[PDB]
Amino acid sequence: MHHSSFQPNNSNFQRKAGGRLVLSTPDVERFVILGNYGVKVHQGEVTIAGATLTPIDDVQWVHAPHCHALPVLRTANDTVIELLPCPTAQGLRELARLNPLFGRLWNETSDTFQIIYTSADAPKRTSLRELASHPAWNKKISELLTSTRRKPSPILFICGPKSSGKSTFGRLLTNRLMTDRAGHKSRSWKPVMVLDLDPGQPEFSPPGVVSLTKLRRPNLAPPFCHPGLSFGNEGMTTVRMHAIASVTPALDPAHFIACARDLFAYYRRSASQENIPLVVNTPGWIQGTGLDLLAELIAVLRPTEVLYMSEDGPEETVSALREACASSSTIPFTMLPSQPSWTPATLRSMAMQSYFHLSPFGPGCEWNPTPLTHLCPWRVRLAGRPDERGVLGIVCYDHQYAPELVSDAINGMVMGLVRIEKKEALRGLAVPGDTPLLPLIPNPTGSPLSPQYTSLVGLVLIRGVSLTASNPELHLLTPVPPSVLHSFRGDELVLVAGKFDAPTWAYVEGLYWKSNSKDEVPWVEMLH
Amino acid sequence: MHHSSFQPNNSNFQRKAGGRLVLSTPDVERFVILGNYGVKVHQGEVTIAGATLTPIDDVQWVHAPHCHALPVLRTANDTVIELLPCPTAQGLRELARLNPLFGRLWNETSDTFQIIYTSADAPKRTSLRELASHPAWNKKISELLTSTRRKPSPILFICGPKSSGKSTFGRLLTNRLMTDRAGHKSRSWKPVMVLDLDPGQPEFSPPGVVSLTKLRRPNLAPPFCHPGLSFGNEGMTTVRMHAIASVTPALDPAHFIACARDLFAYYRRSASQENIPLVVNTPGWIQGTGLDLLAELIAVLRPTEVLYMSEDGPEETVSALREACASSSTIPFTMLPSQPSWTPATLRSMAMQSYFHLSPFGPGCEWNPTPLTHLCPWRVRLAGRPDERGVLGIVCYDHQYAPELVSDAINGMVMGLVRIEKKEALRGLAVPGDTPLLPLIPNPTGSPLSPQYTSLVGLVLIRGVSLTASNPELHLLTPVPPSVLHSFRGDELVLVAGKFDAPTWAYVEGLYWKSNSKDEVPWVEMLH
Amino acid sequence: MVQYIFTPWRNRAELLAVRAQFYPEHTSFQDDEHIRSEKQKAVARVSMWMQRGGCPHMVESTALLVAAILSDEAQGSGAAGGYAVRAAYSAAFSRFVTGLLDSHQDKQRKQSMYDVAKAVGLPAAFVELRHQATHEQLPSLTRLRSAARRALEWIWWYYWKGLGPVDQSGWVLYDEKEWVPKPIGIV
Amino acid sequence: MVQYIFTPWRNRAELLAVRAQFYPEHTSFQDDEHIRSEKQKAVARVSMWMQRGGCPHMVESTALLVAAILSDEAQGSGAAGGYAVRAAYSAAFSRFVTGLLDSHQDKQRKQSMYDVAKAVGLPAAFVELRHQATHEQLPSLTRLRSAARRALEWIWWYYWKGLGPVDQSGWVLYDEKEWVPKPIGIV
Ligand SMILES: Nc1ncnc2c1ncn2[C@@H]1O[C@H](COP(=O)(O)OP(=O)(O)OP(O)(O)=S)[C@@H](O)[C@H]1O
Ligand SMILES: Nc1ncnc2c1ncn2[C@@H]1O[C@H](COP(=O)(O)OP(=O)(O)OP(O)(O)=S)[C@@H](O)[C@H]1O
Ligand SMILES: [Mg+2]
Ligand SMILES: [Mg+2]
Repeated sequence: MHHSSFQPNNSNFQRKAGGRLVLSTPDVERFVILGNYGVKVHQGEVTIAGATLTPIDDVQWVHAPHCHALPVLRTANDTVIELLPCPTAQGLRELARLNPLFGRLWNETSDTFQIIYTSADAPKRTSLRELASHPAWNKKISELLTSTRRKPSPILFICGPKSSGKSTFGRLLTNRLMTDRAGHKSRSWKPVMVLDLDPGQPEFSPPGVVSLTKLRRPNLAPPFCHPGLSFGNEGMTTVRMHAIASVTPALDPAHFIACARDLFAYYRRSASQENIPLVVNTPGWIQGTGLDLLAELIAVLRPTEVLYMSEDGPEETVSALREACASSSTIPFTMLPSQPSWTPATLRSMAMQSYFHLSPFGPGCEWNPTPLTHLCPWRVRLAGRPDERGVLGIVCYDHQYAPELVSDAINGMVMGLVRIEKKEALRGLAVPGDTPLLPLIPNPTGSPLSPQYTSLVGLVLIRGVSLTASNPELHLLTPVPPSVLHSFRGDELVLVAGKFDAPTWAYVEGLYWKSNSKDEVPWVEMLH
Repeated sequence: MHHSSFQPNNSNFQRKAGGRLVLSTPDVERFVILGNYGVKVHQGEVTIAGATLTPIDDVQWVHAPHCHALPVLRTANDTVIELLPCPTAQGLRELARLNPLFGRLWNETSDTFQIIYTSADAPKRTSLRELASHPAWNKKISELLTSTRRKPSPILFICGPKSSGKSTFGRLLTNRLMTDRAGHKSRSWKPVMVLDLDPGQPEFSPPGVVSLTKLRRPNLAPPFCHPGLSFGNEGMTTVRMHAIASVTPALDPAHFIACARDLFAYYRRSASQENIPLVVNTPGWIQGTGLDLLAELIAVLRPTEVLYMSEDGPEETVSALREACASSSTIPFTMLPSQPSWTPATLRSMAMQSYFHLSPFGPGCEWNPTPLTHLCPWRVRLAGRPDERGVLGIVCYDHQYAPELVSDAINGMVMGLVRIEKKEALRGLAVPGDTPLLPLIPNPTGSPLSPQYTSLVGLVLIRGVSLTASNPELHLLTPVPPSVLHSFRGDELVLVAGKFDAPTWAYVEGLYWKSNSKDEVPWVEMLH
Repeated sequence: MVQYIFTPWRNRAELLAVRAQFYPEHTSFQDDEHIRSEKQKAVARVSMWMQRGGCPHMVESTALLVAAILSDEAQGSGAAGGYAVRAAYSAAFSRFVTGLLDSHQDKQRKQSMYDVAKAVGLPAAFVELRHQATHEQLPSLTRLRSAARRALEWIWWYYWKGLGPVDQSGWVLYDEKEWVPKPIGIV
Repeated sequence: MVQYIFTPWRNRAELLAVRAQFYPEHTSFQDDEHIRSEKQKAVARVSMWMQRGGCPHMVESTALLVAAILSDEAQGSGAAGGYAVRAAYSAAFSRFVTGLLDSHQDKQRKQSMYDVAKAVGLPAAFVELRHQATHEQLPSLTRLRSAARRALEWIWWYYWKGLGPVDQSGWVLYDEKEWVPKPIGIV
């Protein structure tokens, strides 16, 4: 039953029961599956996008967005699978009413997931790629894996020119290293840490933030399907983040490298006990300042192996990289192939928008489909005392401002709550005093707050400042749960406002919701 | 006797007597003649570089520099000529001891002029061009000439892209219009006025000066063989000059056009009585501001005929020119051919250097071969009263200066004595008062002195300023005869210091003379 | 509903106000003082907009030119020595010309700067000055003064005139009972 | 006797003196005052040399950079508003880089800016900044400050250190009897 060819292949008896699909396949059979679905193998072995699943494994929720390369499921001999429907996905689905971009990104049918056959099961006016592993890539991964198993905790530095497959390859490495279970009479799933140093288009983080993440379960989902993680079992937790308020680090190399050091430090500490490999992916530069940064990064981190995903790259960058790589006593540098729409800009924007709608708390993380406008903001005070006021002040990076401008300038943009650990941070800045005007913390220098002394507690969106008559206050909305927010005394909490690329989606969102479900909106000009 | 071929042709009996050459030629015979020589035809008709000479004509001194196109002498039937030696040329010759550039520019023999034959009479390590008139050029000239004779005083506006033959053609026009003597039973030589609006590489003027000249005799000599003319029969006199202190008018279009108006005005006045044509040659631009200037010039002057020496020019400039030309009711615009080393820079420099050595009185003008250093400067006072002081002050164009800088800045460069006619010139400037510092006339605006109220009295080279203890004074040297200098009361005399391109040749000149004939020279650095 | 164009100003009143401040002449010791004051504030404001993102090139160029002119005319030990001012002008000018030409260009290989310049209606003088300013010996103060002022007026007739007429108790979750859904920014 | 190279300064003492004024640090409220004063004079002097003609590109660039830096740090109602200073820096920088690269180039058709830059020994950062500064949105004040200072020091190690150690009675024709032939300039 269910016969077709060229993209999938025949299955056998597909018994639909209670909303789930029990399918038996007595031969090597590969099939694509667009949508949201949980896998729970009963007998046999299945390979899904890099992770091998067997009977003794918990259910794995897989999100397969029609945008990227849809994961392929290949089953190795006579096996029986049960495909469950995903619940939380419904909440994410409803987000299409607040921005049409999320509309054309899933199965255009009725249920949550629809199997795909020869060519006509595809949605209208849209192509449909497919994840395919080159023989080289796979073989290389095998080599690294076998070496790793007979060694300690390796560090893999992945880099290469833009749109080459750095991210995809990283995904494969992470999933396979984690789930492999070779000859040990399987094991359990060995944890894996990921260091994302890509402000441009991050992973496990909102855009404009660098971070270290700890993974327990396989990572089978794009970046915009899990941006924020429960700060502090639990699947994916976030160790530490830093706010590099740009979308191109070429605005302050010093800070960037500093951040890299601090994060790697923490990694060193935790890794030391329980052996856990670290996969780090870089932004992706080749010419100019970027190349220099890559060199310095290699020097500081001292990775076990460097993978350059180009094989036909420019001679200058390859040479430079080889020199730097060779310098740190010895470092294996190997090149691998690549392969040649949604631009990075829109993808980035989607990530950001998804983050703010994350609900403040097998599943991963629910989504709250109610527009940002309708929500109730947090009312923070501004004229108190330096210990009972709320926000200690407002710092600015790479650009100053006069007093009058600040109120209008800050309002509307995205900022970051930054918690001061040790008092050695604000040493040198003329910290405001209790005393109506915004407590702007003058910073003539321009440089950002030291990473070793301060941390990011999640981005914040401002929706209104009213500092008149006798009660200076700010109305801001964040995804951060109330629990953490209350537990900080207010004295140790500064607000950092930089670039971040203005959340244009936010303003319009209210209007879209009102129109689709069925007035002097600032900054948005309607063409009448 | 004297047989050869390909460049000249055989003569006949050449009788040398007393230093002159009497040569008879009973057939159309053409011969080149490099050097300095005076022609005085006894019987027949000879055509030399555009001017037709016959028995009833005074001796014509011809300078034929080996640099440009050597004039060819063609004789029409059985004629007898007497070639005289030039005297004053010896003085010019000696200038080679003060700058090697003037060394390789004449006949490398013994006498003043040496006839040239087939290929081997040429000097060593140097080519030897020849003036050749294209059939088109000649025919066009004939047409203009016949039209002119049956009309009043035409105005010929010659222009075209760089290195095309504008100057050469102009030379031909001037010489032929002047000397022609068609069917009138000859006549006398009809005067001709020339308006030089080319600051870059002028004619009958030093570089950086625009001027109107009146010619009686033919102009058979390059620009660096008569730069200055006896201010105020006499061959060549100068009516009026203006100091546009640059080598590219694209620094102040307003002043340039203003100057054009003033000069043309005077021309109008004098022309009105005694009918005399005017030949004007422009700098030579095609793109940018220059083209616009050319357009405006055509509008203001309203020339009878415009000659564009390109025939393959860019479509944009030709079109633009045609539009402007058409606009002034009707203006015949015709195109003519062209033809494709010493760069303009060096030629310009030679002109300038020649000017200062001019003796104070096809023959024309003697040259004084004594170096500028050895001469005795003019001692002008600076602290007097505004009527018994000498120089009224120092103005600056396109660039100001602070007080302290001025003394060092001015000294060494080339400036211009400017005589104030009507007091309406310095109206608006804070004229200094009698009272030690240089009487700098502040000019915040930047613009130059109005042309309608002031005139140039010849360039001036400064060789030393000593304003200490109690006697502020300047030591300057000029070619201007003492007669004119004394007759100006001092009150009506301002000094203008602009660009002019620093007289680098001046400093070195002393050293060259001393070495060739056989110490902390400022600005010149000797490579030791 | 693609009719959504994002701007960095709050509304049309803010945009018009800035325009007024820049050109008091057309919009209309103590008088000069006030004018200078307003111009300074206007420049500052525009700078903020630039940071915010998505700001028309013309507004930027206008700001630059006014900034230079304003700096040039300043007595009180702030006349910048002379060479500075000349640089400020050259920078603003070069940026302005480069912007205009680059924008209105075709997607062919190598069409010439002059051609594009003529097609858009930009005086060849400006283009020439641009080329000279960048490579061939930084222009004199007087030329820059003239060029700057002309540039400003030209800009006015090109862009700005088409914009209208010419006359722990520190964090309290907001009460879920007295709240009303308002858009982002308004209070 | 082709050993004649023309310079716009009077002699080596004038050239060295200017160098001293520009970089008091290596050559060596009231102290700061004096330093600022000297720097201003130095800039003015260099400007004059430029007018005179035939002046090394490096000296020009140095003057520009110092001019901008000097303007930036000026209290007393002369801080130029903010946008001006950022322009002054961008101009000086762009000129400096363009000059160096254009000079040390080959007479082939279209060799790349980066190649030449590397060959001469100029940090790729500067070239990148140049490209960005001219076209892609004028740089921030902080970046410009850093880049300018680095540029200055680099210039010092490239050019200036190789110049030495480191420790009607108004017109009277002059009397043809008491005159002695002296060169042009000296009195
Ligand atoms: N072998 C492959 N099979 C399927 N898709 C592939 C393959 N190789 C590349 N792609 C596609 O290449 C695109 C880029 O993937 P990435 O791994 O993000 O490359 P990248 O270089 O990391 O992109 P940036 O610039 O870093 S965000 C994806 O949309 C993949 O679908
Ligand atoms: N028919 C010709 N016969 C001889 N020499 C010619 C002829 N045509 C052009 N030349 C040469 O062309 C050169 C340039 O002559 P010009 O008449 O000065 O041209 P031009 O365009 O006026 O140059 P500029 O740029 O204006 S100084 C001279 O050296 C002439 O020798
Ligand atoms: Mg990627
Ligand atoms: Mg000519």
